[PDB]
Amino acid sequence: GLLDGKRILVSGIITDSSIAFHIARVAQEQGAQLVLTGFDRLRLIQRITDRLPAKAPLLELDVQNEEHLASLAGRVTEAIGAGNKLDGVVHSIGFMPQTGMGINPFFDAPYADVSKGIHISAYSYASMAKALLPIMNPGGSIVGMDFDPSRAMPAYNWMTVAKSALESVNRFVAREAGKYGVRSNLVAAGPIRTLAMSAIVGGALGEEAGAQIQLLEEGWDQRAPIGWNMKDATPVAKTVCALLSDWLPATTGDIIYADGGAHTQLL
Amino acid sequence: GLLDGKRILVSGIITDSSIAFHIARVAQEQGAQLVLTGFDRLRLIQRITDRLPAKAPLLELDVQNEEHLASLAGRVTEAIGAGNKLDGVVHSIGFMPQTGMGINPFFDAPYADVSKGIHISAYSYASMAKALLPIMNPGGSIVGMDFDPSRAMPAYNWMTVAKSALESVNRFVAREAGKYGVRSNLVAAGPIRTLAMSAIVGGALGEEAGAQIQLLEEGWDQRAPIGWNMKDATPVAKTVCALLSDWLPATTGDIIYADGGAHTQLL
Amino acid sequence: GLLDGKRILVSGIITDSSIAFHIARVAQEQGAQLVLTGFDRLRLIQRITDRLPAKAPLLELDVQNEEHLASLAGRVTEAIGAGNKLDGVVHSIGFMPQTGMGINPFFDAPYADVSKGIHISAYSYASMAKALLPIMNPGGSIVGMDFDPSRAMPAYNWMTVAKSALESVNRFVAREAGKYGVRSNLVAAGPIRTLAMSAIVGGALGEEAGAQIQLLEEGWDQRAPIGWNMKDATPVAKTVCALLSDWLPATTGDIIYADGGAHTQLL
Amino acid sequence: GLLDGKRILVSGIITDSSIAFHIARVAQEQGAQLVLTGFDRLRLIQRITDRLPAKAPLLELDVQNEEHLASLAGRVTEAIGAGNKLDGVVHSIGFMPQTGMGINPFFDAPYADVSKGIHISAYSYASMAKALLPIMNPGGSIVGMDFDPSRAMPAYNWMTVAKSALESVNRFVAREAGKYGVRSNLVAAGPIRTLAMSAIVGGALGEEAGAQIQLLEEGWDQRAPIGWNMKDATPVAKTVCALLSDWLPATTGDIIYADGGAHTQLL
Ligand SMILES: NC(=O)c1ccc[n+]([C@@H]2O[C@H](COP(=O)([O-])OP(=O)(O)OC[C@H]3O[C@@H](n4cnc5c(N)ncnc54)[C@H](O)[C@@H]3O)[C@@H](O)[C@H]2O)c1
Ligand SMILES: NC(=O)c1ccc[n+]([C@@H]2O[C@H](COP(=O)([O-])OP(=O)(O)OC[C@H]3O[C@@H](n4cnc5c(N)ncnc54)[C@H](O)[C@@H]3O)[C@@H](O)[C@H]2O)c1
Ligand SMILES: NC(=O)c1ccc[n+]([C@@H]2O[C@H](COP(=O)([O-])OP(=O)(O)OC[C@H]3O[C@@H](n4cnc5c(N)ncnc54)[C@H](O)[C@@H]3O)[C@@H](O)[C@H]2O)c1
Ligand SMILES: NC(=O)c1ccc[n+]([C@@H]2O[C@H](COP(=O)([O-])OP(=O)(O)OC[C@H]3O[C@@H](n4cnc5c(N)ncnc54)[C@H](O)[C@@H]3O)[C@@H](O)[C@H]2O)c1
Ligand SMILES: O=C(O)c1ccccc1C(=O)c1ccc(Cl)c([N+](=O)[O-])c1
Ligand SMILES: O=C(O)c1ccccc1C(=O)c1ccc(Cl)c([N+](=O)[O-])c1
Ligand SMILES: O=C(O)c1ccccc1C(=O)c1ccc(Cl)c([N+](=O)[O-])c1
Ligand SMILES: O=C(O)c1ccccc1C(=O)c1ccc(Cl)c([N+](=O)[O-])c1
Repeated sequence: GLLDGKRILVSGIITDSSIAFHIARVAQEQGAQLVLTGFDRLRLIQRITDRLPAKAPLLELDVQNEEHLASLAGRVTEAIGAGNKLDGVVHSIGFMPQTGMGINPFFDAPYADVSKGIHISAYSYASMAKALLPIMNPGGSIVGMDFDPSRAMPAYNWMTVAKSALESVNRFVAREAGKYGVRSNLVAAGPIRTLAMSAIVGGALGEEAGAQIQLLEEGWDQRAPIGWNMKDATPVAKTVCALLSDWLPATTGDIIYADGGAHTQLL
Repeated sequence: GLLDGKRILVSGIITDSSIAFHIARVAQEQGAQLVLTGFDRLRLIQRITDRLPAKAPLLELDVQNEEHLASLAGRVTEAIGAGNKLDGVVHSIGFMPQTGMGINPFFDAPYADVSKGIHISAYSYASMAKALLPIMNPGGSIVGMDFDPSRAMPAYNWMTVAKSALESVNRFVAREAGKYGVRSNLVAAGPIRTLAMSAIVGGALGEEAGAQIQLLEEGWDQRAPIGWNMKDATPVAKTVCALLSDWLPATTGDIIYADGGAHTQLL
Repeated sequence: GLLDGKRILVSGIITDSSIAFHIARVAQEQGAQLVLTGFDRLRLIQRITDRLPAKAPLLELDVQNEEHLASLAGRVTEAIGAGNKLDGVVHSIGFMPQTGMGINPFFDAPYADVSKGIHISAYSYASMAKALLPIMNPGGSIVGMDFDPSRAMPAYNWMTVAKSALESVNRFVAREAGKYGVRSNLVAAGPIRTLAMSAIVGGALGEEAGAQIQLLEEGWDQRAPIGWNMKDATPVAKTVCALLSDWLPATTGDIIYADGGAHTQLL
Repeated sequence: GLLDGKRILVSGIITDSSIAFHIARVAQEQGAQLVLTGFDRLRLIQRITDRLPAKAPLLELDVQNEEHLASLAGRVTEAIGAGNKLDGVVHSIGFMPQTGMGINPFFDAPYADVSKGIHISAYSYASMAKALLPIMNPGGSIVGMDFDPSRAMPAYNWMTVAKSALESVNRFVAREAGKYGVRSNLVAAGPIRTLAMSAIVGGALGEEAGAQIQLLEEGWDQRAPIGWNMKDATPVAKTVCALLSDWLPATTGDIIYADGGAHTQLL
């Protein structure tokens, strides 16, 4: 197994189409022992993660809750056993209020909404690293999820801004994590048909926003030299496991693109 | 004059070493008629701007104040006369609480502090565009100030993250401004010895943070193929005026580097 | 005039749709005194440049001819008068044999053809700087023409590779030019309907290559927040003059995008 | 083994400090069956590769020799057996005449020398892909070696330009390779003390060029959040094997940085 013997925390499962669900499944297939964290609907999340190939302890973590973060390391150590540390951490968390995405005009998003989205989607990457680095082994790996924000696009709006912030946060987290012998990187994935994404294409955030996201998805597969299957998160999950493994040992502060090569092609 | 007949709003003057003070001076030398905006210390700012080559109306603008922003367009129109519109807008505004910069550990900045810094330094670029685009002429220009955040560095810490967000905001503001025939761009300047910068090098944010910023400044002049004079903001001011003029008419959503060429050289 | 009193060499005119023809016209409108260089068809080029607003001496320059390059500085000094130096140099030169572009498979371009294209399109930027820097004034400006090669695209093929090389060459030319007080930069233009470009869209390099270039042009105007008019080279010419002026005095080794903002937008 | 059962061609071994020697060693440790290619000194190369953990057939390949390239696929098939195809190809080849590197002035490199360096270092990546893609399996991987050329630097000079060209070539090779189900990527490594590199630091290309390269190496380890050991090529070799494996299945046309994170940090 690629991750045999490694102890890895995976955040961000909410449904069986969550990117983090497939990260967790592939990691377990590769021998990793997992600790899961979930937000708000913990009964639902437990029922979802019962379908993973192996049982895993589930801990509550709202990344806006300073008490959850202050206790997180101790709860993880209780789950994996005293004297054991984590080898990996997966941040697979995002949120932006509806005013910050969709046909809702970019200029009409109130800052309270934008600030909440940047808190959950970018600042919390630093929050989780702060909480967990003291219980991570040298040679460890922190990985977060990205959507390439280097160019503007329709509908993503303030979530794009939050991803630009996250990429910057990742480069500073790498500075801190390096003191522990730990790497920090992001995986920039192409579009994946999660439940939230399927709802947006169906028009949950306005019709023309849904139309624009559908055109974005089509252009992605067209641009990708090896194609892009938005219905299959496994290539993204394998890329996250590659970063969690010992096989990218000199990469940190960086972004790995699991997007079919689409960002390397103009058309 | 490069800006003869143009009506341009300039924010961000606080002392005579403010980058915006030199933007305003050069713009007036080139024939522009200015409206100035200032924050908090308006008595001080009026006394500072009395030294500009021409008189200019001074309006109060705290970019965190929704009432200031909601009234801004009407107060500008009163200042320049009904039936007149702006040709240019300069955003030269930044702030990050001390916990977000310096020797203060990156992980120890509370989100309330970071969110305030991102509000003032990044979100407000969209706020000012929202307020002022309805009173801007086609062919107009919005310019904001940037410090290249594409790589992490010592001490800049969460202000770097705010600049990463600002660059993303600029690309979305360009989308909105294009509907008005208006361009939006940032000038990424090299380090300039403002009062705040001089204080930081003197150790106001911790000794080793000051030591690191001094080493950053020295490397900048070394890297720049034409050199870099941190005591001279005029090259930055001229670059802002170039973007405010009609001579970069096909550039928008973009970043112009007024840094001596330092970002193009590794060493 | 933006360029009043400046002495500027402009290469690359071959027809009245040449980007360099419009660079020269705008520069003369702004008070510059020009020296022109032309390749192979000097009778044709003289007849074309007779239509510029002012007379200008025309010198022969094949950038693959070491004798033309070794004599160029002396011929320029003869044209502008002893004791006079150049303030500006415009490189607006490109060529790639047909095997290196179009439907002709990327793998089938022989290296002899590719090497000729890289010689004319990239190496010659260093050749011209070597020849002309000894007769350039401090504060001078060298500008070359670019087409953004950061992503692959259909048909451009090995010309894309040549532009990637040119961007690298520009950063090294900036190092050398800085010793003379001279800046070096590229303007990355959007697509312009030159005679060669019109022929390619008409299918001169294969039908599907023409189809792909037409789709590229359409997407460009769609992406550009201020639009893009491929029939109008004046915005590109003005951007070149901006770099030749004193108004971007701290930019070197760099690329200015005169593309409507298209490269800042995904769709 | 990470590469169990895979058949992989590895070019570029010349001494036991060659990056390709360590790529080959790690690949064999991970279960790959290798075919090696070598240039000019095949007796020497055979003696060097006798020290690899497993025997491997050695084929002659001068990438400037069209006859070597036209016969390469048939010689590989003979070596691995009819009906067998390659799963991986490693391009680890570079050369630039001395006039193109070191204290030798950038402007003094003759184009014949530069063209030879671009032939060997960049064009040959397309040449090898053209020769070998017809005998590669779907799911295969082509990997080449890069040194980040996005900024100019002392001494690397025209080799930097060749790497800029190589990055562009890689994006076009990805387009062709995708038709075969094959990925193409580069690994941008930090500095490694090969025999050639040790000689350059010792002054083989001029004293100040050696001084500048030594300062470059020191800054690299300083910048890298996890450090950088120029005496240890194993982290680079493991990264190449990661790309040769099935664990980065949605990455193509891309660059993976095995540099300690140095390129993500300003200082
Ligand atoms: N689906 C795509 O197209 C795509 C593409 C690239 C990147 N990503 C990224 O992957 C991450 C989310 O992935 P997803 O697509 O699997 O969607 P998802 O809805 O399945 O996952 C979002 C997760 O964020 C978690 N979350 C929200 N608020 C939280 C909080 N206060 N505390 C803790 N967790 C919280 C949700 O509970 C949920 O588990 C995000 O970073 C997203 O941007 C998604
Ligand atoms: N000095 C440098 O080295 C440097 C380099 C690159 C970019 N910049 C950028 O230039 C901008 C600030 O420039 P400066 O260096 O001239 O420093 P400065 O201290 O002279 O200007 C900062 C300005 O921000 C304004 N400001 C702060 N809070 C505000 C609010 N709530 N509402 C309105 N205005 C507010 C201040 O009043 C002040 O006028 C910033 O965007 C800064 O990041 C500076
Ligand atoms: N037209 C576009 O879409 C576009 C877009 C961006 C950049 N550019 C760039 O602008 C430059 C060429 O511009 P153009 O579009 O105006 O086409 P053009 O055909 O009008 O100009 C090409 C010029 O290259 C010159 N040239 C060719 N070989 C030469 C040699 N051996 N010595 C000296 N000169 C030689 C030609 O004589 C001709 O004057 C090129 O660098 C091109 O890549 C063009
Ligand atoms: N050593 C470093 O610091 C470093 C860093 C990043 C990337 N790289 C890259 O790794 C590759 C070379 O690696 P190295 O550092 O292991 O040096 P090396 O001297 O050990 O390898 C160079 C290889 O190029 C081969 N070669 C030269 N001409 C050839 C030809 N005509 N045909 C076939 N092969 C030819 C040599 O025979 C030799 O095997 C190059 O692409 C180099 O740029 C090196
Ligand atoms: O990114 C998120 O965290 C997110 C938050 C809420 C809803 C969906 C997403 C999401 O993953 C996403 C990915 C790509 C695109 Cl193109 C869009 N989009 O423009 O709608 C969304
Ligand atoms: O950027 C700002 O708005 C700002 C806010 C407060 C104090 C100074 C600055 C500032 O302009 C700045 C520029 C460059 C650098 Cl390197 C630093 N720094 O690291 O300290 C600061
Ligand atoms: O770039 C050149 O120098 C050039 C050489 C010969 C023919 C045309 C061009 C040219 O300018 C060009 C610009 C954009 C595009 Cl998209 C293409 N293209 O793909 O065909 C060509
Ligand atoms: O890159 C090559 O192929 C190469 C060719 C000949 C000699 C050494 C190298 C080489 O690998 C290299 C790597 C980094 C640096 Cl910084 C330098 N350098 O500036 O001398 C060389």
